[PDB]
Amino acid sequence: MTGIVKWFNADKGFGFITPDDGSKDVFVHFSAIQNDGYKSKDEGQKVSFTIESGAKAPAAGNVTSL
Amino acid sequence: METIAKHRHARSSAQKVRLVADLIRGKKVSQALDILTYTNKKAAVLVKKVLESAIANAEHNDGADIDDLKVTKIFVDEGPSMKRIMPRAKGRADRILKRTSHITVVVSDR
Amino acid sequence: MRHRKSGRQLNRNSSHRQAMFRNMAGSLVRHEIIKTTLPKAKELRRVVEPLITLAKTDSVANRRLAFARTRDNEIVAKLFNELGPRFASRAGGYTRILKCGFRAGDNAPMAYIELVDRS
Amino acid sequence: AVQQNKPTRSKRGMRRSHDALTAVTSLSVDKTSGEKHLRHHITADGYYRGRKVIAK
Amino acid sequence: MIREERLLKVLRAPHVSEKASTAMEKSNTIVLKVAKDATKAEIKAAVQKLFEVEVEVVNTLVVKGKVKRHGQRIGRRSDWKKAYVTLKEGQNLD
Amino acid sequence: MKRTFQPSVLKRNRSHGFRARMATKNGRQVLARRRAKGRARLTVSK
RNA sequence: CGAAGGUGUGCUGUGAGGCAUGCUGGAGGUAUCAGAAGUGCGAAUGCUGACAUAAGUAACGAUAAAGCGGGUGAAAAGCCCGCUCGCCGGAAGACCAAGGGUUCCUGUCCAACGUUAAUCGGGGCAGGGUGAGUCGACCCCUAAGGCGAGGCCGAAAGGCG
RNA sequence: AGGACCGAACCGACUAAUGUUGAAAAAUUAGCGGAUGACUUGUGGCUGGGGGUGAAAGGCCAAUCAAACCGGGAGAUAGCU
Ligand SMILES: [Mg+2]
Ligand SMILES: [Mg+2]
Ligand SMILES: [Mg+2]
Ligand SMILES: [Mg+2]
Ligand SMILES: [Mg+2]
Ligand SMILES: [Mg+2]
Ligand SMILES: [Mg+2]
Ligand SMILES: [Mg+2]
Ligand SMILES: [Mg+2]
Ligand SMILES: [Mg+2]
Ligand SMILES: [Mg+2]
Ligand SMILES: [Mg+2]
Ligand SMILES: [Mg+2]
Ligand SMILES: [Mg+2]
Ligand SMILES: [Mg+2]
Ligand SMILES: [Mg+2]
Ligand SMILES: [Mg+2]
Ligand SMILES: [Mg+2]
Ligand SMILES: [Mg+2]
Ligand SMILES: [Mg+2]
Ligand SMILES: [Mg+2]
Ligand SMILES: [Mg+2]
Ligand SMILES: [Mg+2]
Ligand SMILES: [Mg+2]
Ligand SMILES: [Mg+2]
Ligand SMILES: [Mg+2]
Ligand SMILES: [Mg+2]
Ligand SMILES: [Mg+2]
Ligand SMILES: [Mg+2]
Ligand SMILES: [Mg+2]
Ligand SMILES: [Mg+2]
Ligand SMILES: [Mg+2]
Ligand SMILES: [Mg+2]
Ligand SMILES: [Mg+2]
Ligand SMILES: [Mg+2]
Ligand SMILES: [Mg+2]
Ligand SMILES: [Mg+2]
Ligand SMILES: [Mg+2]
Ligand SMILES: [Mg+2]
Ligand SMILES: [Mg+2]
Ligand SMILES: [Mg+2]
Ligand SMILES: [Mg+2]
Ligand SMILES: [Mg+2]
Repeated sequence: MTGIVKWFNADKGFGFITPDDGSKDVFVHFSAIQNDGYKSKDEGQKVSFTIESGAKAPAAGNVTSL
Repeated sequence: METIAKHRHARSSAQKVRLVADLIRGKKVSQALDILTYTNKKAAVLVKKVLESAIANAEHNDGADIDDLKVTKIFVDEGPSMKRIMPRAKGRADRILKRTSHITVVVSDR
Repeated sequence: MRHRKSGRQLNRNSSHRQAMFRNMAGSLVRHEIIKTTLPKAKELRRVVEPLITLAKTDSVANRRLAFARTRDNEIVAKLFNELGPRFASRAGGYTRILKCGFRAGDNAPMAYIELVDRS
Repeated sequence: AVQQNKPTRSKRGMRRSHDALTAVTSLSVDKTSGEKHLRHHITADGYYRGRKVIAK
Repeated sequence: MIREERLLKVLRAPHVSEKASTAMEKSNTIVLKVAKDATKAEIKAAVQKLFEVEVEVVNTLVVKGKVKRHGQRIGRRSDWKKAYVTLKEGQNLD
Repeated sequence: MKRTFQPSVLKRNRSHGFRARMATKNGRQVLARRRAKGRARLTVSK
């Protein structure tokens, strides 16, 4: 709304607004936040999840191995 | 005198855009704009807005006559791929790719 | 296979098709021109044009039939008071399909279907 | 149900050989307004085969 | 007797708002931003002394601070306290 | 399904909170390890 | 008056290699003879990052269902208004506790998010909003149980009370 | 009256189909058993790893159990790949 007012003049009701904070490279920054956040996650996920693969084991690999 | 217009970081696949870009290679711009007008793909909206920008740049900055203009070079490059995580079953994660493009339209009197 | 058959399924069940063409026929009688898809317009001709041929003979029974088909007394009144004598001489073909391009959301081929004696 | 060797870019191009789009051949021209449209479609202004079928 | 120095440090600012203007013109109630540790008796004594005006009742509420993001760094604004001070009828204030 | 984390702040603070750590000897060693490592949130306690 | 590095070319040596030079690059490099090594990678279901492939394929998350007119807008299957249709109705309605913690309301924006578009949004940005002697907590009271002055016990820590 | 009967809530999980890179790291649909009792549920509490608890299947103890998890001894050892 006000980019980032370095400060907002209430004397009148305007604002001096320098920072690119909220710019599209800031938007790429939040993209990065979520980016590497999810990546760490993805890794830990396929870590803690893909465990219970039956891999033919519970009913076919079993009978094979006998 | 060649005139370039680019839509960098085009939010679209290069494969999906090259289908449209192969329709207007070497054509007159009035024919390429009518083809892109009556092509129903989204990439036709992108490459039409780029061809219109190349026409206006050739007219303003270069004095080129519009009836003599011709799409001499057009090519789509791969852009940066933003990457998102889509969850699948059993806790498995897949990293989808959200492709971008760099559309380039070169128009000239040649 | 679809040998010698008729009627479009339109990815709907039978009650949805019947209620959709009942609404669309009432909207076409109400406004005399609508913009829908070309398949729905082509299947709508087989709904609206029998209502007008029914509306050419203003009886109480035919008012009740048109009410059982449309379920709108305003539509039945416009059918028997205006479009009956308006189309009293035409041997069918009471409407017109005008293809109007492609819908932006799904590239669906759209069409304007209007009555003939509109303008 | 999955490959055993990586298919080449040659096979990829040969599979995409038929995925090319067909451009529209010729745009029909309205006889009254003189503007171009699809054959058997109405114009953007609402003309078709001369008459103004719908205002806008 | 509440000390005058505390009474000078209790009140922070008037609160401008559509609700504050409505309560001011209808219920004759001003809306003040006050110090967070300030109680109702300290507020009633401060308005009755520093403005020399008759307070009927004081209702208070605590405003929780919002969570903002300057750029991409997260941050949280301060909790502040809000007082609805109902003046008696006939009393007037700038 | 019913998953293993059904939160309750009272039980969270009685089990893992500050005074529950400071009560015993080994719990005080937990807070000494987190200060040496430099944790921002030293405990659960809000 | 163009270093390292990168990219070519030409020449040369039995080889690991070497030399010259064009372009880029724009500030360091280093002979010889000795010395010391984190000294040479294609493989280790090697580690980290990037990019392919399958492939523009599968899928787009309950088979409760949508149709039209008008509006806004750069643009409307999805937004708003309206008329119809359908669904729940011991719930798919309403009120709370626990839990979350501003997701509430208004204005504005559409990059990202939303499994499509989006003018819309629990999204971004700014502002506003929660008012109690009686509601609840706090508070008085205790249960299971916990802690526990002294105390008893125990190498110490500590255990019980 | 009833560890009585039929049957919703509620608790459970006998059969089939689907699904098996799922809507879901155990579920949905159609049926199914108990349903005033050795019932079920909320909140809080207690029992700690060769230990608990167990109408007893080596079952359960945070998606982990013929001895949990975390850190450390620790670069255990590996006549093996
Ligand atoms: Mg899951
Ligand atoms: Mg036929
Ligand atoms: Mg379909
Ligand atoms: Mg039926
Ligand atoms: Mg092989
Ligand atoms: Mg193909
Ligand atoms: Mg209060
Ligand atoms: Mg040079
Ligand atoms: Mg070099
Ligand atoms: Mg060089
Ligand atoms: Mg150096
Ligand atoms: Mg080495
Ligand atoms: Mg080797
Ligand atoms: Mg390797
Ligand atoms: Mg592909
Ligand atoms: Mg295939
Ligand atoms: Mg297929
Ligand atoms: Mg499909
Ligand atoms: Mg859906
Ligand atoms: Mg509409
Ligand atoms: Mg819809
Ligand atoms: Mg509506
Ligand atoms: Mg119903
Ligand atoms: Mg019912
Ligand atoms: Mg927020
Ligand atoms: Mg809202
Ligand atoms: Mg957009
Ligand atoms: Mg989108
Ligand atoms: Mg929001
Ligand atoms: Mg009390
Ligand atoms: Mg007490
Ligand atoms: Mg006691
Ligand atoms: Mg003692
Ligand atoms: Mg004790
Ligand atoms: Mg019984
Ligand atoms: Mg069942
Ligand atoms: Mg029973
Ligand atoms: Mg056994
Ligand atoms: Mg377990
Ligand atoms: Mg053990
Ligand atoms: Mg053991
Ligand atoms: Mg050792
Ligand atoms: Mg080892």
